[PDB]
Amino acid sequence: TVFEELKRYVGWGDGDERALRSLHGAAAPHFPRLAEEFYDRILGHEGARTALVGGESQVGHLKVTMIAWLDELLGGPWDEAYWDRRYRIGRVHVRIGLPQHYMFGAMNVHRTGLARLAYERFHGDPPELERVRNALGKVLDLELAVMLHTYR
Amino acid sequence: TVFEELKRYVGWGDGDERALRSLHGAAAPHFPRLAEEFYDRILGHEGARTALVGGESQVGHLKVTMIAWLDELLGGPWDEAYWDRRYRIGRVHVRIGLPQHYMFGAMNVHRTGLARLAYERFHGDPPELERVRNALGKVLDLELAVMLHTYR
Ligand code: HEM
Ligand code: HEM
Ligand SMILES: [C-]#N
Ligand SMILES: [C-]#N
Ligand SMILES: [Cl-]
Repeated sequence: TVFEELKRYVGWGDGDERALRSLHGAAAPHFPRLAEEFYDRILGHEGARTALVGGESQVGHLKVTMIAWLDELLGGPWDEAYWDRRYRIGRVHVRIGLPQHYMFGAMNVHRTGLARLAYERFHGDPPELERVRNALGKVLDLELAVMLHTYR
Repeated sequence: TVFEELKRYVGWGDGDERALRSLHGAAAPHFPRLAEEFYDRILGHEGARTALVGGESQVGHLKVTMIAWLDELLGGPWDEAYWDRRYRIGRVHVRIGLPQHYMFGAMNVHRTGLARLAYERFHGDPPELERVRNALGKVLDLELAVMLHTYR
């Protein structure tokens, strides 16, 4: 499978899983803010905003599901069940006809916010910041890999 | 096209371009190590390694073109001609039959190395680190977006 092959490629291990779970504790209180920044970016962008046409209640419901998505991202586990669920999430966006390039822009918003949260928490312990930064890069690149698999 | 719509989405500006140029000077002496790490990952991966059966000269030539790719990544400019060349690079990999998910694994190797060099150079100035780290995330995400466009 794509996730198994890529876990091997990127050197995914228990270290990455521990480091993400450490990040989860630091980041979870800020999930509402990360979701807010994510939708602010979609709604502020002329092309992306046209994908959201259910109004104020729609963004409210999407924030709830994105808080859950972030919780799973950093909490795991990152097993076949997890990745199977991520394929289904990719397919959702294929089916609504969302142009695939928006997935990269959107993931970059989370990448930027999560990287900042990692730095804020871990900068005083550089080797742990390195481990958390590295794990975060891997999980987000694997998420993209799996969600762009659904577009083919 | 995808670079222009996406550059607005991620907030690509002259600040990102200055940050990347500033990293270029610090990172460039380490490009050969980054390239070593990149090819060692391919050669150590059961699926990906089969793409490199052209011998020591193929790997040697690829290292040269990767050092150049990296120099362009951080030095720029990031103009129409740059992105047109990135499109052609993407198509090379489509033409040779490389599975698209390997592009994510391979980009992660560079992401991890480049993020480490950014920290090494800029950790004494946390606001500049933030700018450099943000710009690095954006350019790599844009690179993946363009590469994956060629696979469509
Ligand atoms: C990193 C990028 C993204 C992630 C992680 C993400 C995550 C999700 C999740 C978890 C769902 C719910 C799927 C379910 O029902 O189980 C969903 C649905 C949706 N997402 Fe996203 N999403 C992303 C990008 C985007 C973008 C860029 C847009 C629009 C600009 C978008 C618009 C939507 C819409 C409209 C739905 C609801 C679809 C429907 O059922 O009508 N998403 N997303
Ligand atoms: C971030 C990911 C990657 C980047 C930035 C990259 C970059 C490049 C560049 C700049 C070239 C030269 C293009 C040209 O001569 O016109 C190229 C060619 C090539 N790449 Fe990659 N590459 C990536 C991923 C991969 C992976 C994962 C593999 C194999 C596992 C691979 C195997 C090759 C091969 C075999 C060629 C030569 C094709 C030929 O014979 O003409 N590349 N790549
Ligand atoms: C999409 N939330
Ligand atoms: C391609 N190295
Ligand atoms: Cl950092």
